[PDB]
Amino acid sequence: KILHRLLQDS
Amino acid sequence: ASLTEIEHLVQSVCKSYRETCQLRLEDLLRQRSNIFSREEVTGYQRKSMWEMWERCAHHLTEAIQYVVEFAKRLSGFMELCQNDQIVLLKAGAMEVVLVRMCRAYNADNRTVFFEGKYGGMELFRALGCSELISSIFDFSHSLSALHFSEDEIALYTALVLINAHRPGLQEKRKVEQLQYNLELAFHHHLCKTHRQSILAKLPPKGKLRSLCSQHVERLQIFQHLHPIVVQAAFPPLYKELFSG
Ligand SMILES: Nc1cccc2cc(O)cnc12
Ligand code: NA
Repeated sequence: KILHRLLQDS
Repeated sequence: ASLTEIEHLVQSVCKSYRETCQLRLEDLLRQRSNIFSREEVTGYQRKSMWEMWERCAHHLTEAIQYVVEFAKRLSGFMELCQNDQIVLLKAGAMEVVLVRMCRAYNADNRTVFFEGKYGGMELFRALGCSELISSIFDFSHSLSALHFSEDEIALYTALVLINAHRPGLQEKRKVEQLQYNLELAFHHHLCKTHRQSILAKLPPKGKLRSLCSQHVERLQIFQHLHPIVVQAAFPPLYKELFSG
């Protein structure tokens, strides 16, 4: 959940 | 890849690293004489096991967040599929933090910069993981002895992260090419700077893995003793990486 969000955050 | 290209990669990795430092090296050196008093150390030792675990998990999560940003800025990482990105960060984030930690370690007096001051390993006694703490201190002592430059840490940590042997990688050949390019960037820079003497002095294969496994083992003991503390007060990213 968290890791996916950090990687998608631009 | 060619010579100008390899140097372009060296410059890029070093910039990516400098932009994603949580702590400035100059700030860490300038804080060396700011050491916790016997009263402050005692204060840390008097803290409950759960209170100390939560503070350390939060500080580790913050350090991991900077490692995530380093990965995103690392040339070739955002080009890998999301599965491979997650695999590389789940296996490598903690290993990168363990390497970055040698900068906050003062080998002259065996102290670490923690929560505004420098303190010895006795600071962490309330955690109940003395073996793990002393191993991370010994590891930090060993890297500090190498006199790592910021550029060397940048190149070395880029290689800690881009590891093609990680179980679960789908585009293994793509990670292998990115790894070989970073290896050339790393070795070219050491050659250029007359620092190839450090290659033989670098941590053995399995040492970072051993520290990460011990961290996960100690967290599992702690979780067994205080499950509500982990569930309710541990950061979501920390639980995602280390709990399950
Ligand atoms: N190098 C290190 C080893 C162990 C603990 C640490 C805590 C810190 O806050 C900074 N560095 C550390
Ligand atoms: Na150091």
